[PDB]
Amino acid sequence: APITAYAQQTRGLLGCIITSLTGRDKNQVEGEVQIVSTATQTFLATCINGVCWTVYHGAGTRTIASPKGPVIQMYTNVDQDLVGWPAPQGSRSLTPCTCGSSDLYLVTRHADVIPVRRRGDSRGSLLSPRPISYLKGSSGGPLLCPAGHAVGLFRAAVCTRGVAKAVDFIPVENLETTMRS
Amino acid sequence: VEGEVQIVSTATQTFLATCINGVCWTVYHGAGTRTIASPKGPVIQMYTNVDQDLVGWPAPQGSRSLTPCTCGSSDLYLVTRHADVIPVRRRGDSRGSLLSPRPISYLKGSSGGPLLCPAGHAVGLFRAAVCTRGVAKAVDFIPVENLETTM
Amino acid sequence: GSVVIVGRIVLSGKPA
Amino acid sequence: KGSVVIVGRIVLSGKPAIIPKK
Ligand SMILES: *[C@@](=O)([C]([C][C]1[C][C][C]1)[N]C(=O)[C]1[C]2[C]([C]N1C(=O)[C]([N]C(=O)OC([C])([C])[C])[C]1[C][C][C][C][C]1)OC2([C])[C])C([N])=O
Ligand SMILES: [Zn+2]
Ligand SMILES: [Zn+2]
Repeated sequence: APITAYAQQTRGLLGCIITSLTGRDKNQVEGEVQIVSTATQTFLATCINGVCWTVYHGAGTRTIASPKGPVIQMYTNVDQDLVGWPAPQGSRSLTPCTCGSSDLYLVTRHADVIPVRRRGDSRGSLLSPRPISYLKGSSGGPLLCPAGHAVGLFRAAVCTRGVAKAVDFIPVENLETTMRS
Repeated sequence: VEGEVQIVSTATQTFLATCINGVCWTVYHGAGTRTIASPKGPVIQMYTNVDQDLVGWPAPQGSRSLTPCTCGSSDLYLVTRHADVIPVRRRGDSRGSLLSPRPISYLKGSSGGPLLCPAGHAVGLFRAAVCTRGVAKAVDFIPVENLETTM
Repeated sequence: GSVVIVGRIVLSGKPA
Repeated sequence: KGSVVIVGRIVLSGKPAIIPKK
């Protein structure tokens, strides 16, 4: 079966704000990727192997609102731009990519999977370029291989006059590394 | 929710339609020049192409359009009218071999359905089954490129 | 006669 | 600071399905 995804919004601005302050979220969780927001931005967090990961430059060192109040980060790596929290009760976790693979697929905040060709250990060309706006808000999102296993997490856009041609990502290896740090 | 694949039927047969890039595509061998029904009355086909066995009206209500393949993978997946996914190896522009042959009735009513690539993107439209003794071992289809030119 | 849509299929499985 | 809040989800485990009439 092919990679397919769908999005669902679980709360709006006002609920998000309250939940951010109180740190107590009691909403049910489902899925591998969680759409996440701070008071400054929205990005994504991918659950890989029981751990909910995201881009440090988005999460900073903040805690994640949970049904039991705030939850401190398990992992924090400023240099590899990673932060990890225990995967929220209810989420399903992806597993790292076995057998490398050159054909990657970026899952966006809008639940679109777009082809990406690996051009190195941390960069891939967009088979079909898209405006930077399209990629906005999907940092921390997963880069999948044809099997649905996480290869990396979206970090940066290689923009050219408002259009992203390539994308920089953090390889799953860096996760495993960050974990033993 | 919105679906990309519609399960349509004429007085004589039931088949499928796939909305790609704004148009609800299906096989000429099932619809012909028939119109698609709607709350406002019947709507005429935007395209017809007997040579390609392709026809398409404007996308219905409660539908969403598929995106054409841009990776060009040959590891396809067929979606039947029962929503089963069948992996298919692309042998050619309009040909593909099932990765596991199925009885002929397993691919029935699926004409017009989509043939997706690993990314769930449209690679083509299921045109017909190439069976042997009643076992569908391969599939025939209308690549999206044709729909892209026709439109 | 007209082609009638008798059902729909969401490829992502979205129940929402 | 405040807490990161989950405002939605993206599900990949879903598979093709025939949308129910009701
Ligand atoms: C992500 O955190 C965003 C998603 C981007 C916005 C368009 C896709 N990622 C970033 O904000 C990253 C962050 C910032 C700057 N980022 C960029 O992607 C910028 N590109 C960039 O830095 O490129 C190179 C130099 C190749 C690394 C990009 C931002 C938008 C305008 C064009 C430039 O600092 C890093 C790289 C860590 C989210 N919030 O959704
Ligand atoms: Zn893999
Ligand atoms: Zn593709």
